[PDB]
Order: sequence, then structure tokens, then C-alpha cells
Amino acid sequence: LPMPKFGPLAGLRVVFSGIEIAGPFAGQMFAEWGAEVIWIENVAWADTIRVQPNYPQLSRRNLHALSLNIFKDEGREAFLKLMETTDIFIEASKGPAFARRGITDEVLWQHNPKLVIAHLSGFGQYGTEEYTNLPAYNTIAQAFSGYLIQNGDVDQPMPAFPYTADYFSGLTATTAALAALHKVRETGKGESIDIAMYEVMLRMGQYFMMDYFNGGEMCPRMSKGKDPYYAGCGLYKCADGYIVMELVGITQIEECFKDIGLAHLLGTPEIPEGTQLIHRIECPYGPLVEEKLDAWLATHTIAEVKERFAELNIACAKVLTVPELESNPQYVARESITQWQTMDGRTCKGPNIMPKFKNNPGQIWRGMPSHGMDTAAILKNIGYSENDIQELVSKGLAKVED
Amino acid sequence: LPMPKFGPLAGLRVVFSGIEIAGPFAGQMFAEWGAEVIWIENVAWADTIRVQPNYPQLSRRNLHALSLNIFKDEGREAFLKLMETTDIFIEASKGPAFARRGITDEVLWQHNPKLVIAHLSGFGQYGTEEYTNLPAYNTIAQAFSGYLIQNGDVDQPMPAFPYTADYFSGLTATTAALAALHKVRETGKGESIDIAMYEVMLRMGQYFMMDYFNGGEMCPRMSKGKDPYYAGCGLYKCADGYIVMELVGITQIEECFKDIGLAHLLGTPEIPEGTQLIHRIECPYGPLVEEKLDAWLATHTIAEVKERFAELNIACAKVLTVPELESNPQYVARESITQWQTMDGRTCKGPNIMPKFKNNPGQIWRGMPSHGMDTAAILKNIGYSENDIQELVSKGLAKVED
Repeated sequence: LPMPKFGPLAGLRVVFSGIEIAGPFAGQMFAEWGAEVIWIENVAWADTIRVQPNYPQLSRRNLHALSLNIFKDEGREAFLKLMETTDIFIEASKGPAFARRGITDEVLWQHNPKLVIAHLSGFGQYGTEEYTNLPAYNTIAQAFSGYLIQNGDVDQPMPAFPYTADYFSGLTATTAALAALHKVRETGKGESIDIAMYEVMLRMGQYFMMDYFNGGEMCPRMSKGKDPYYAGCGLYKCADGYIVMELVGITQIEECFKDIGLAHLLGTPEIPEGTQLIHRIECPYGPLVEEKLDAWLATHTIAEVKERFAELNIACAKVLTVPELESNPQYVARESITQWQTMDGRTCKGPNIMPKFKNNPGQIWRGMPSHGMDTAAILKNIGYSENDIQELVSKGLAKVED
Repeated sequence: LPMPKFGPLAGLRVVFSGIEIAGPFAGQMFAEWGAEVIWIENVAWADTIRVQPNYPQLSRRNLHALSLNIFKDEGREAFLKLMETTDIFIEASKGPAFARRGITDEVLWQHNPKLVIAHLSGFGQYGTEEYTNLPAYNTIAQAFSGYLIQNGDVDQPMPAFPYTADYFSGLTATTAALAALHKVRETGKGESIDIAMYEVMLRMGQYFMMDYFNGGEMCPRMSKGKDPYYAGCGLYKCADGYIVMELVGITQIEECFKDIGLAHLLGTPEIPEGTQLIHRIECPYGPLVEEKLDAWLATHTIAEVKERFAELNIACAKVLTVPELESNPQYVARESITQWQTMDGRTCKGPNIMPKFKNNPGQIWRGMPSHGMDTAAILKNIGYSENDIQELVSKGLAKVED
């Protein structure tokens, strides 16, 4: 398809089937980096992402849109034809739904034995009858992986937000697909990847869970965003807003204690000279430290705290609100937030390409396409006649431009 | 170096410089999938991850350990010699710290012009003087990206946990390096990747922020893990634990309203017939729906709720605590949590390899290596004699096995 040549992934042919976040996020990341990415939508109903008023302009940019029933008759024939020249196929569905509907990996590899297939699901491509065919939900994936119980406040768990599991899972699919692609180039043989959302999130929540698995205890939840174990680490309230800080180091602790009214605790058997970290539960003065730190911070503006913490080399940062990002010096210098044109000629604002490739940078070349916008061109390219396409449309197996 | 041949990344030579999570997570992910990955540690002090009692056995498995001062004299020579046969180099540092110490991308490409270089920093390789040279911290990246301000409770922001920003950033680096690797196959030219942690997290926080950027409003924070906008979606407390649910669909809403005592609202102007989703802010009875739902769920055990929600086709799941994972049928069936031997010959439990590659699965072949364990072998492999190595050790430029 027509598009500029750019990025590390120029010339790569990616196709994805799925809606909302996880699957499409995986597929569209390839597009940020130069790939030719075809977004498959059902004929009767478009991707449900489209009901979101603004986000899709970001999450569907740089894409080509195909509307095809890939499971039925001529629509299935066309899909499998497309696979013959596709490098990577990404799909998000309810477990092994593709195989159940007749498109096994075997059938896919009949049409392209080099194909990299990435299956994104809530509970995996195989397992028990109870879980395997269940739908993928971000909150369910966090619930099932032990991620949800470790997020939130001491006595109130909460999911990570927004849709954190969908992004981790989609990103993993991208990563794994690029790894499999390397193997294809070395080897001439394709791959099937079973990305289960709960296994992705299981990995991401292991920092303390590894203690539980290995004779220790699981950590408690944070208290109001404070570190579960170490005093003076995490989220704090200043007079002026919120700050995050890391009270770490001999001098840092000595001088901070003096600031906050706790100089008398230095050189104590509980806080011996050379103390680098205050363990809030192991140290009897843990809670007292938090009391004095809260009180001192509540008295000072973020600008004041930042000035003092800079003298002491205590790492810290103001918690920025959404309205503060665009005008931030780093954001400005790096063009971290930019603008582009939608396909219907409106100005849209949002994050630039990330990350920044030096030699072959990504670019935004296309706004989000409309439902079935590129169907006619795609089907032509893979050998369908004008009549073939008309028949597909009239049968409800394809949709062309609005 | 000695290791089994397996995974999609068999034969690939990866080296990483960094400590703790972000950089090492990026590098080690290659090792999960079959790559030869060399973990660089300093000479006088080891990676600080090693102070963690259990996690490092997971986060450093399948790795080779090199202890070398890569910035000084003969240590720099040995490092740059290693680069000559290295496919990917991942480094996590304070902005352009490598360049400032004389190891620029240009110098790296002088030794290997094909080299893929991934730079992981908090704020980027370039920008302003105030931000560019700051240290990377998970909480700071969340604070600076607008991720922290949207997580937590209505009146209490909280960071995603644990170290969520480090994992996203690390994973992104793996993804981007693999993409750059693909391009090297065509051009024979390497690449430099500028991964700034805040830009990674900016992207992950866009779902609602895209409204703010484009004439709408930023979403509110969740209340006790409940959807910011839609009633009956998100986290709820039952009699004997927590569940997540999605109140979506005509019959689902109708029958749930009846269960909870709100039958009289069905067919009103506020909740017309055929309503599929309750917008909690736009619907005058949104808060009322929550009250009644909270009340009904509080009365019932999770077993009872799931039974009822199965009847009604309302998607839901128990929020599992960490002790409930190992014996779960899906975990059991998929071997999601497995066991392996540490190099001290102890049994270690933790997550299996993810995701599951069908043709070329990853495997655990090695426990976490000790400080400088493979220094001698690595240096011998790149042409150093026993005497060359001994001189490096005496000069404090390298450490060999314990």
C-alpha cells in the first residue's frame, strides 16, 4: 500500500484482528515505527474503540483499514490469501477462538509457513475448560494475576489505571512477535505465540511475590502511595501539591532528620551512624519519622522542598497534573507532545512517536482511517477483481469506503 | 559461551549495563527467549538488585555475569572489544552519561557499525539542562508523565505498583531493540534508541488524557477501584472478598436492577428500555445504582455472586490473593508458576517463561550467576590470555569468580 518509507520497520507487513486496546495496541505499535499495518474490522460493526471521542485518533494513526469477515466463505478465502504475503499476524480473541472457528495455526501455515502468529487472550490458548475460553478484561487479568491485590491502599485494593494490563499485554505481543520474526529470518520457519494476559501481569508483579513463593511474606499494600517497607520513600503531600521522594543515603538521612526535628535519633542503637535506609517496620522510629516528615513537608511549598532536596541530593519530583505537561521544559524541548492532521482535516494533539530512533525515526504519516477505507486497495493488491470485490460487499463479507 | 540452543533468540548476543529493574529487565528478557545475554556489573560493587532476598533469582536467571570497569583504561578496551561481536547493547544511565564519559554511539559504531544501542533514561538523551541529566526512578517517571495523578483514589493519587514504570520502560527497550535489529538485516547499519521513561508512561496514560488534549476534560480518579464513568464496572466488595465486574448489556442491567432493588427505575426517562450501559455521572440515578449494588454484593459471598452473574452473563472474577494462585486450575494446567535450581543448588519457585512460543519455547537453563562468575570465560572468548585477565584483576579493572 502507498505510504512513506521510514523507521526501523519499513516494508514489514503486519495484520491484526481485534478491538479496543490489547490487540490493536500491539499491532499499531508496528505502525508507529514504519511498518505496513492492516487493521481488520468486522463488516457489520466497526471496532468499538471508535466510540471513544479522541483516543482512537492516537491509537489508530498510521494504519490501513480492512473490513472483512475473515471466517466466512469468500471472506475467509481473502483473509488466507492476505496471509500469504503477511509477515506477522496479531489477533486478540476469547482463547483459541480462531482454531474453534476453523483457522488453526496449521491452516495459517498452509498459506504462509513463515508467518509469525501472535495470539493474545485473557487466559491462554490452552488450559482448563473453565478458564480458557473466557473473555479478556484488563480488570480480570489484574484480579487473576495477583496484580490487583497488591495495588491501592492498605485496606483498599485498586487496579492499575488506565487499562494497564491491556498495554502490558499488547506490548509483550509486539516484543514477542519481533523476537519470532528474528527467528524466521534466521530459519525460514514461522511461529505461534500464546500471550495470556494473566501471565504477562504475573511477571510484572513479582518483585515482592517472589518472597511469598520462596519462604518469605508478601508485602503489604502502600499507605497513601508510600513505600511498603522504607520510610521517606514514595508519595508525600506538600503545602502546594504532591511530591515523590527517595530518602536514601547516610548524609541524606542525617540532614533530613535535622530538618524535620529528629536530630536526636541519629546515633541511636535503632538508627546507628552510617544508616543508609530507614525500614519503617523494623525500625521502632518508623512511624515517628513519617509523622515528622509529613509535618515538615506540609509546611513547605514544592519549590521549597525541591530546593532543599537538591542541596541534600534526595531524589524527588512534583506529581504533575495533566494541564502541566505541555508547557514543561523537557516536554517542549523533546517535542514529547505534538500535533497532526486527522484524515478529515482537523488538528489533533497527542504524544509524539516513542521511543526516539536516531537513524530511522518514526513519524506520523496518516490519521486514523475510516471503516473499510482501504479494503478495495488491499483486495486488489492480492489479486481480486472489481467484480470479486463488489460480490464480497453485496454478500456482507467485505465493506469498502464510506 | 556454553548454553543450550533454544528459543527464537538463539545465537543472538546481547550485553547490558545497568542495575535494579529497568535496564536489566530489558536485557534479561532476551535471555528468557534464548539469547546469549551478558550482565555487566562494576568491579568494587555488584548490582544492587542482589540485596533483594528472592526476586533476583527470577530477574537474573539465564544470564552470564561479567564484572568489568567499562569506562577506564584496559577495562574500556575489553568492553569495546566485546562490542565487536555484540548484536545489542542495552544501557540504563542518567541521560547521556555514556557519551559524557567518552563512550559515544560513534565510538561504539567504530567497533561495531551494526550495533543496536538502547539508551534507557528517566528523561531522555537530550532536552534541557535541568532535566536531561537526572536519575531514573519509577515514581518520578509516573509523577512526570501524568500516570501517577490518574492512579489511586478520588482524593488520593497513588503510583502503580510494583515499579510499574520500570517494567513498561524496560519492555519498550526490548521491543525497540528488536525492531532496530530487524532493520540491521537490510542495511548493515546499527541504530541508537533514546527511550525516556516519562515518554513511555505518557503513552500508557493516554486513554482519557487524549480528551484533555483535544477539547474535552481529563477523567476523575476511580473511587475505590470503580470505573471513573460507568456504574457497575470495576472493583466491588462482597461478603468474603473482592470481585471485579462489568455491568454491560440490556438483560444484564434489567435483571441486576431487579436483584438489587431498583426494578422501579427500568423504563424511566433516566434508564430507558434497551439501556446497555449506565453512565454514573450523566444518569441522575448513578450514585443510587452504586449504593444498591454495594449493598447487595456486601450480603453475598463471591461464590453466590459468581453463580448469579453466570446466570445473567455478567463478566466477573474474584480478586485473587497471592496464596490462591499456585493451586488454581488454569495456573496448574499451563505451568504458569514453576520451579528451578539456583546455582547454589537450592530450589526456587517463580513464574515460568512467558509468553509461550509454540515452535521455539524458552526455558530456564541457568540460575542467577554470581558476581563476576563468567568474567574469565567471556574475556578468554574475545582473545584475552590468562595473564591479560590476571592483570585486569590486579589493576581493579575486572573481577573473576568468587
